[PDB]
Formats: sequence, structure tokens, C-alpha cells
Amino acid sequence: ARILAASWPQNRED
Amino acid sequence: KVDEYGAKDYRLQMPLKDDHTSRPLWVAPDGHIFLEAFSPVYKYAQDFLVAIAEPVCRPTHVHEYKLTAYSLYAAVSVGLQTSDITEYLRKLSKTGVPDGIMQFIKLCTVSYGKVKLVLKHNRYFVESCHPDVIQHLLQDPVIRECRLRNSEGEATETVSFEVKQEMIEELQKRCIHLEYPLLAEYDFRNDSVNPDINIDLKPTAVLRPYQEKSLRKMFGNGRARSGVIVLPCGAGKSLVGVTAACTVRKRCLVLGNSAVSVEQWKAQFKMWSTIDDSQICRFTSDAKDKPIGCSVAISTYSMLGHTTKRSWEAERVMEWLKTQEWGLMILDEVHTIPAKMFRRVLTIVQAHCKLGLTATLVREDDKIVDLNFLIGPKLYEANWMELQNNGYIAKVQCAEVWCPMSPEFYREYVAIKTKKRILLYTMNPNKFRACQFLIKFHERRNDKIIVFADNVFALKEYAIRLNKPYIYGPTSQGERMQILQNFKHNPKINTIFISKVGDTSFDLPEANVLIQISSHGGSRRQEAQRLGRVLRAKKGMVAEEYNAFFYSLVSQDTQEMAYSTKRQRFLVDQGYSFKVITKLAGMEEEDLAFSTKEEQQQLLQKVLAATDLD
Amino acid sequence: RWEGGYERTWEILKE
Amino acid sequence: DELNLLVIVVDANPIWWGKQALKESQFTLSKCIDAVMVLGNSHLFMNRSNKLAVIASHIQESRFLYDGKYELLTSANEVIVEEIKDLMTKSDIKGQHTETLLAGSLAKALCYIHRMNKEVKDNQEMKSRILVIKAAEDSALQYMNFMNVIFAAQKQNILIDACVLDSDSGLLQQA
Amino acid sequence: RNLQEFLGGLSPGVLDRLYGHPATCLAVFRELPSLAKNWVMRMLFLEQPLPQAAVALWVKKEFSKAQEESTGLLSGLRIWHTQLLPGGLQGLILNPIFRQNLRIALLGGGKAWSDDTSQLGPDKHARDVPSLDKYAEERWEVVLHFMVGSPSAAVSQDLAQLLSQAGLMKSTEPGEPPCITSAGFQFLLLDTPAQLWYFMLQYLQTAQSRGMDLVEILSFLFQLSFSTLGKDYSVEGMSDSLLNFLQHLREFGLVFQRKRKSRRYYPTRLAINLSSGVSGAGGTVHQPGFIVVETNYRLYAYTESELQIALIALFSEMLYRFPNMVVAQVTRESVQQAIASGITAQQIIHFLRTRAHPVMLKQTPVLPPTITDQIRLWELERDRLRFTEGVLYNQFLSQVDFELLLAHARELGVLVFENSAKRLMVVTPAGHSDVKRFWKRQKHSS
Amino acid sequence: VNVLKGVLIECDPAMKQFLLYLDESNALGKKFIIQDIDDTHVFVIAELVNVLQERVGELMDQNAFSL
Repeated sequence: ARILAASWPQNRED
Repeated sequence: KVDEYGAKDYRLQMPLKDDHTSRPLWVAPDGHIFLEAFSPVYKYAQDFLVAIAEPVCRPTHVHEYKLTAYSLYAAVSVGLQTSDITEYLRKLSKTGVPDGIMQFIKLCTVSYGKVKLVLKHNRYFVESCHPDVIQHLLQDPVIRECRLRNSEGEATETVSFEVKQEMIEELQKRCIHLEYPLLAEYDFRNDSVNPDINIDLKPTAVLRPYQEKSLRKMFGNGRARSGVIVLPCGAGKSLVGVTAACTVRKRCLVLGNSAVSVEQWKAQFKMWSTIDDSQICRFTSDAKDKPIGCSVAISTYSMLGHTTKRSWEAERVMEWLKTQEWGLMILDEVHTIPAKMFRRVLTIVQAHCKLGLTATLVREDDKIVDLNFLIGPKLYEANWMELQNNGYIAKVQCAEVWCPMSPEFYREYVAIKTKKRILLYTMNPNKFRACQFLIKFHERRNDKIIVFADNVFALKEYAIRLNKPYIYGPTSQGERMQILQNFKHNPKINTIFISKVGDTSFDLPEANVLIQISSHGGSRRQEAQRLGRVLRAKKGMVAEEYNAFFYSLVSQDTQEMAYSTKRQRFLVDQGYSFKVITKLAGMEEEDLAFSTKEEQQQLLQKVLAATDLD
Repeated sequence: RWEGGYERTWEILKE
Repeated sequence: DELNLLVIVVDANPIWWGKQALKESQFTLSKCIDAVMVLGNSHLFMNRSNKLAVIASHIQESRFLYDGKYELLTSANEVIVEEIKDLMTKSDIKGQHTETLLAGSLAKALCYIHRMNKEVKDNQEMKSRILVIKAAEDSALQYMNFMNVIFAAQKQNILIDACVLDSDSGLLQQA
Repeated sequence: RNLQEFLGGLSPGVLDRLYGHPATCLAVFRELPSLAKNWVMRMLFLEQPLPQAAVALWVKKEFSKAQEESTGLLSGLRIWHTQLLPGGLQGLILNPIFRQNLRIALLGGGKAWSDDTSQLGPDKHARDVPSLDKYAEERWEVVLHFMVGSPSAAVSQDLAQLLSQAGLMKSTEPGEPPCITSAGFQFLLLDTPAQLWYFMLQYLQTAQSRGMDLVEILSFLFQLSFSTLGKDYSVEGMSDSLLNFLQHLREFGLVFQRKRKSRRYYPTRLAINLSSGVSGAGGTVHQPGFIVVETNYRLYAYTESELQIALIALFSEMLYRFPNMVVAQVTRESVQQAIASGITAQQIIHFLRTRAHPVMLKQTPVLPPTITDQIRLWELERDRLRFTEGVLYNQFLSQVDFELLLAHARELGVLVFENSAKRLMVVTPAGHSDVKRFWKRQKHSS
Repeated sequence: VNVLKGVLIECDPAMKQFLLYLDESNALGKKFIIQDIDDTHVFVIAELVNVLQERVGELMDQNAFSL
């Protein structure tokens, strides 16, 4: 779930 | 003149006057018109623009309209001259009207209403009050061929002359070249060859103000005029057609896409019109009725356009139709008319007044310029947002959900460059999980769910894994009707999977949640019409601005992004908003399929097993 | 029988 | 948007201050006036949004009091000094009334606060507090009016601070 | 950077010299926290040092952090100081010069900074407050147009030299107008009070370059902060450096002066709020919003000045240029071009919110959330590729050695990325030499 | 020791797979993607990363529409 939930639009938003 | 930033320097050609706030209109010399909705004279300006200008975009604040020769001809046919229109434009334009637009209006309006085409005794005559124009047009070689001639080849001698039926559509295009468009005027009250029909309007039928305005605009000076009226799906378009047919009182012909459309039109006629059932006949391939005494005939374009040999009874019905003169003809879904076979149906059928109804007119093949003469100019088009405010239609909540592509699929997605690439992004396991979560949420919310997927394999796989009814190509009509009734009545089943056939092949039951997974490839109008037809107004949530839910599942970093962006342009031009949702709240708590990555590997194996054949 | 005529030209007037 | 209002009511009873002057004590009315002016200047100094209202409580009536030094502070001091001198020089004892009009000054201060709050725009909230200095003896006949003022102040939720100098008053304690 | 941050980084001598101005003390007190204000008011007449424990016992235990913040702010500004109180105590006592000037300002006395300019009588060519405000707007408009490079704005060369020193515009080729950098774009996208505050901060950072006294300039700015709008004051009584600074401010429009020889000068509201920086002036009555944003990413501007047209064209594609209207479209290409120019998404969003039309203000959201989210996504698209140069270590034969080297690298602070599972790591190229030497020395000791 | 000097690139796994496809198919030409270090981190020689960024930008440009 780590890959899917935070692939593109999370490493910059979070 | 163009500035370095690309803006058109229209300051010099537009003399601005001090009446800024009072006058709401901007009239650029390029033909575009800009209107401010917050202006107190917005309603008057809106009414004036709709009559004369074809809208381009209608967002919340500033609306953009376009001026076209067809729009000018429609305005002239309404009964407005150049002087009053110019006066109203100058009273509403913030700046002075450029002379280029003024000369453009002057040239078009004078040339309108000159040439008249009359269909009498199953014969087409071209006549005008100016024989000089008629004599001048005789020199045209195309007009020479279109003009009907004697059996010996001699040309036939307000003087009128017979014109070949097979060359009628050719003559329509030639009128544009000669700048003398034909006039679609019918003797609404002076008709005597075709007797009236015992058909009236039931008291249960109520005409909405915009519907009544459109009908009155169509009936210019009390005479029915051929044209096209655009109304949103579910706004009683069939009711408007029935009302127009009752008003005409003459022979009526209606054409639909399939037998379901024919049945719906017949039901609406029985629901609103007073015509006896014996005078209503269905010229369908399965349910056939005798054409004798058929006051109103409902059929399909392909039935009339069947180039292959037809059945013996169908041949007799076609012969009777050709012999019979039809005062009024009704065509549904005008957007498919630009097809050559369906256009040939117009030549085949002899009708005096032709009215076309549909939801959209932006063909992806842009074959609409010829359509402007196949039937006529667009008579009316209602504002979707305004009707939403009036409560006539549901205020749809639209959203685009971005489903990340799995790395295994993504590498294969980039590797594949042919048309087989569709299966990869249409079968995203993450998209599957998102759709499953949405279905669970809406079932817990007790909502009607319609899942649309153009791809047959993807739709079937999704429906099978989610254990929901699936509708596809064959879909035997008895089973299709049973599934529809179960969706309407059974509360246990509220999720129906529908293939591409859900656009016009059958009637869409009223629902509230519509999820689009697969795309045609850039059908900007087809899916918009499908969305309009799927969702209708629902009582109980009228006060809320979000009573209908539409979701578009789009694969990130794929070509589906471009398809969605191109497609939603039409809806954005209507002011419809689209919110991008990358994260779905509640998926973490809820348990969904393909939780483990190995399950996604199994799905990848299954998809790869489905080769380019599927 | 209201289809005979309908116009809003006079509504477009200076006030 | 924080508007802090500090309304100051000064017990200007001439009898008590005259008796104190007869005692030749270190503290006089001049020192009290200087302290009040300094406190008001500091209150306006702490923030622009802060506002100051000074009303003199005298037996005859209640008087609305309001070079290297700040212009606004200098103007306020000059106005205050002018008003107090005008009141005291014209304060003629005509009658046996000795108890200061405490209730009337409080009522006028509350009316001024209400007018300011109405004049205060909705963009800002005007917090109000009242400080009163007690020098002379308390008034018994003003008990009902004092209680009515207390109830109105509590209804408007305005803090009331009492500064007793010589004679204690249980009414101030209850307020 | 706020005013106190610049003040807190000054040398003790500059702070002591500024303390000699009562207006400076008033400004410093006004900029203090409420608890700090109460502490200063308590210590205004305290001629004896205060034990630190006694000072600390005043505040609540929960508000100790706020108490410590105020104490640290007061210590950094050198408002007070610690003294070796007899008996081993460390008393706290305010600055005698600062305290004396504060008492002079509040209690009275001293001497007025301005010598009552009414001596010259009424001004024959006096202006009005709206005229002064308009002139202040015009001057900054000229400055911004010159920064854009339009020929209609002609300013002094030294003014452009300040920008070159500020780095907003770099003169790559002499003779030609300098090209404005990304920092210049960010400055342009800032709000006008923010632009003025940043420009004045940059001027202060290079004040010593012009040989101008920092103490005099700061005190003069503080005095102008408390000045009355629409009121003139005496030019006389100021040093030649102060006269030059006043002329510079007149060129900026902050100060109105009909002639260079005039003895009067009218401070403007911009100069009044200049000391406060960006905050303080929460009720700024700016120009009404002329920008209307539609759901189709279309912008309609009810403006005619080329400054706003250029600002809009910085990140949008112009479509039509009407005499009283400008029609443009928000496009991904233009937004990406602006981002490559150094423009951030937040600056565009804030600027559009500032120029929000009153019709759009009726909506509960100031701007359509979908458009803002699309702009944010376009901004995030640019920085998808993260470039980080470094040296990769991947030949670790022992886990213990890898852990030891990782610990040493984290001690050195040169670690870029670590992978304990595969025993792989990335270090900075500058720190690569140190880590390489440490690794070799470990083998040497083995 | 045998260690290479280049630039570390951190991206989402989708971009990692795209870069792996480019390196394997030799669309970039010569194999400048010498070695992968982590599921989201790669080590690229700086001589080709500039061109590689252009290729990545071309990919996202195609996954969009031109207005």
C-alpha cells in the first residue's frame, strides 16, 4: 500500500 | 493588429464611450461578443444575444457569443431587421460598433429571404421575386445539373422551375456559394393539400417558459420554419416534439436511432397527444403496422436508409411514404445526420417542414457546416446552468478521479505503442480499487450506480469481479429489460455495468451516480450527451447544489488524460466545473480487492493474456 | 395558440 | 482588531482632597492627576487600537475630561489639564451634598462605551474595562443606582476595577 | 523579514545610538509583545536591578515559553541588561539611555525633533491627501514600469544601480537595460507594501555603501512612521546624508516635495506603514478588484495601465486587448513558463486573490478551488525530477562496517541517502573526501 | 574502491519504470543508466541527465492536451 497510496501526489504534498 | 503578447489590438477600432457600467456588452470587430452576467440588463442582453448570436461559452460570470451568417439568417427569419438590431447593439455595446461588423451585417441581411423553395405536388420549385438573381444563377454549371430537365434533356421553362430531388442537397450547398440561401417557409395555415389530423394537446402537458419561447421563435409569424432546437437531456425534448407535432396538425414523421427510441416516442405521443392509436404506426423490423391511415409514422434512419434489399412489406411501406406528402418531419439526434447514408434519407423522404432535436451538435468530424443547410439554422439552445438554477434539471456534481498507474503496468504501457495499449490503462488495479470503494460508498449511501465502460473486455471483467449485471453488444432485449427493471425496482441491485450501447441504443433509467471508466478516444460530445441522459433531477436534494454525482476515472500520466481533457472542453464551455481528486478518503479503512501486490500481478497476467484481439 | 408571434425588442430599451 | 478601552473615573470630591491637603501629606490631588494622565498615556502607548476615556466625577456634575513629547499625548494632557482646572476653579459648593455622584459618572461612562461600540466597525471587537479610584467616602443613597449600573455592566460584560485610597467600600468589593 | 529581526541583528553600538531617539524607543515598545510591554512598563521607573527569579515568578507556568520568548526578544534587542547584583544575584535593569528617552517621549520634556514648520506659515502650493496618495502611487508605478523596461519610465541611473546591487535586475550587457532576474519577478509578484518593505530592507543592508548613517536613517523613518498624513514638516535640521535620503524617498513617492529647495515635505501613508513592514496595516483600502476569473481559465481585466497587462501576461496567454478590458487565458504552457522564470504558484494565487473582483467576492471561495488546484498541480509537475549530485557507496561486505560508516557520515552531516537493507548509501561530493579518508583509516587501523 | 561519481535522481516508481524502459530499449541511446540503488532512487551520470529530463518532459507533454 506504501507504493500505491503515495507515489506521485504525496512526496510533495506531505 | 496583434500585440507582442498575442492580444488583438482592437482599441483603435472600438471607440469606447463613457456608458461603461450601464452597457454590458463588448463587441470586438472579430465577430465575438462578451456579456457580463452581473449586469442589471443581463436578462435583456441574454435574450437579445440568443436571438441573433450563437453562444460559444457560458460560464458563471462572462459569456462569449459568436456572430455567424446562419445566425443572422435565423434572426432575419424571426422578423428583426438591420436597423433595430444595430440600435440594440449600440445601446448595449460598451464601445462603438466597428464598421467591419456593420458591413458584415448589412451584406448578409439584405441577401436573406430572397430565394424560396416550395414543395408542392411532390415537386420542388425554386422561385423568387427577383428574376435577375434567378437568371444569373442559371449560368452556374452546378445549378444547371441540379435543375430538372425534360425527358429529351431540354431544361424546364415569380417564375419557378422544377429541381431534381436527388440534387436537392447539392443545391443547398450551391446556395452558399452563390450567397443566396434558400428559405424554409411552410404554409402553416394556408395548407390545403394535406388535411388536418384529430390530434390535440392533453391538459397534463405543460410547456416550460424556455420551451414555449423556443417554440414561438420557431413559429415565425405563425408559420412553422425548419430548424434545429438544442435542449438538455431530460428537459422534455420529446414533449416539445409532441407539442410541435400537435400544433402543426399535418402529417408527422419521427425518426430515432433504434426501436427503443421509437417506443419512447410512441409512448410520449400517447401520453401527451390526442391522436388515436389506429393512426400511430411503427415501421420497425419486428413490430410492423399497416401504413394505411398512418397519420404519424415513427421509424429509424437505418430502416429508411437500408441500401440492401428490404422485405416486400417494407418496400410497400417505403413506396407509400414516398407517395405520401408529409407536412412535418421530426428527426432525433441530429449529430448522427452528417453521415452520408443518413443524409441520403433526407433526399429519399419528401417533407415540407423538418425539425431536428438533439443534445449536442459538436461533431468530432466537424461536419456541421453542411448540416446548417440539411435542416436549417439552430433555432434555440437552452443554458444548462440557468436551467439548473431553475431546478428543471439536477445540479450535477462532477469530479475527475486520477487513479495512479501501477509500475508494472506503466512500464508495459510505455513499451506498447499500438492500439493494444488501451487494455493496459483501462484495467488499472488501482482504478479497480477506486471504483470498488466508490460503489461501496454509494451503496451505503443508497445511490443508483451506472458504470460506463466502452471496452467490452474491461467492462465484463469489472462487472464479473464486482458481481454486478453487465450490458454489452448482444444483450438480448428480454434480459436487458429484466436487468433494467431489477435496477429500477430491486433495492438489492443498484449498480449496472453498461457498455457503449448506453448512449442511444436504449433508454437510460434515472440515476444519481455515474462513473465513467473507459473512453471512446476523444468523443467530446457523445459522452457529454450520455452524461446528460443518465442523470436527471431528483426530488429531495433540490436545495443542495450537488444532487447528481458524476465521476470520471482517469489513469495518471497516460493518454487517457489527454482524452479526458479534450472531452471535458464541451462541458467546461457550458460552465460545468471539474474537481481533480487524487486521494480518496476512506479507502484506507475500507477493505478492497487487490490489497496485496501479488493480486495486482495476477490481474496483470490476466490482462496480458487478453492480447490485441480483445 | 401563442405560437403566432413573440418578441422582446421593446424590452431592449434605454432606461 | 483588538480594541482595548480603559475608561477612568476620578473621584473629584473637593472635601476629601482639601482635608488631605490640610493633613500636609506627601500625596496631593496634583499627584493623582499626574498619575491618571501617565496611566492613560501608557494605555494609548501600548497599542494604536487602544482607546482612552477620562471622565471626572464631581459633586456638582460629571465632567467629560476626554517639545520632545508625543503630539497626541501632549494634546490629550493639555485638554485634560484645561478641563480639570475649569471644573475645579468653577466648582462652587452650593448645598449640603457632600457625597460624589459616583452612579451618574458610571452611567455616563457606560453610555459613552455603548456609543463607541456602535461606532466601532464590525471588522474589530472593542474590549472595554473601567477603572475607578476611590478617595472620599462611599454614598448610601446611590446604592440602588450603583447596583443597577453593576447589572448593566455585567450584561455588557465590562470589567470594573476599584482602587481604594483612604476609605473602603463594600459596594466596590461586590462590584 | 520583519523590522525586529533586522533590529535584533544589529551591533550593540548601533542599538545604543538608536536608543538616543525617543521616537525609536516608542517604535521599539510598540513592536514588543504584550507581556514585554507590561514588563517594560513595570521597569519604567525601576532604578534597581530585578532578580531573574523574581521576574520569572510573575508569569504562569504554562506561559513560561511565551515568557521565555519575550525575555529572549528583550535581551536580543538590548532593551535591558543583566548586572552582577550584590550577593551573587543577576539583576535585570533597563538601558538607562533607552529608559530616559522613553520617559522623555511619554512623560514629556526633551526637545522636539521638528522645529514647528508653521514658522513659514501656510504652504502656497499645498496639496491634498488624495493628491499625495495618487502621486505616491504614480511614482511606484513609474518604478515598476522601469523595472519592466518600458521606455515610458525614465528614472535616475543610481536608482537602477540600487536594483543591480539588490540583484533584481542584472546588467549583463552595459548600455542596454538590465534583464530582471527571478528574484525581480518574485519582487514584482509581491504586494506593494511587501515590495516597499523588501526594497527598504535591501537598502538598509547596503546603507554603508552610500556612506549614510544607519542610525539617522532608521530614526528618521521611525519619526515618519508616527507622522500625520497630509501634514508637512521641516526639511531643515537634517544632515546632508539625510537630505539625500529624503530626496531618494521623494523619488520613491513616499515623500511629496514640489521642489528640491522646498523646506516642506509631506509623508505619505505608504511611508507611515513602511516601518510596520507587511503587518499592522490590516485595513489597506487598495484598488477595487478588476480581475474576473472564469471556470474555463479565462481572465478578464478592467484595467488600462500596461503594468498590470505585463503582470498578467507573465503567466497567461493574451487573447484580446480592448480599450477598457483585457481578455487572457490561463494555460499550462504559460504557467510552466512562469515557473521556469522562477514564479511560484503561491505568488500567483495570492496576487489573483488580491485583484479579486467584487462580483467574485460574493462567492464563499475567493477563487475557484479547481483552478487553484490545477495551478498547484502544474507547479508540482515541474519539480518531479529531483537532481542531487553525490557519491554512491555500495561495496559494503560487512553490515557492521556499513553501520559504522553510516554513523560517521551522519556525525559529519554529509549523508544524502541511506539503504540499510542493501547496504547502500549516498554522500555529498564535498563530504566524500572526508568519508573516504575515514574509511581508509579504518582499514589502516585494522 | 570502485565507486562512480554522478547525480542521484529521486522520483516515483512510475518514473523509475519509465527510466528502466528507456535504458533497456536504448531509446536514450547509450546506456547511461548504469545502476539502480533503490525502488525510488537511481544513479545517473550527469552527462545525460539533462537530455533524460527532456525525454521525461516529452512524456508528460504527450500525456496532456494543447489549448
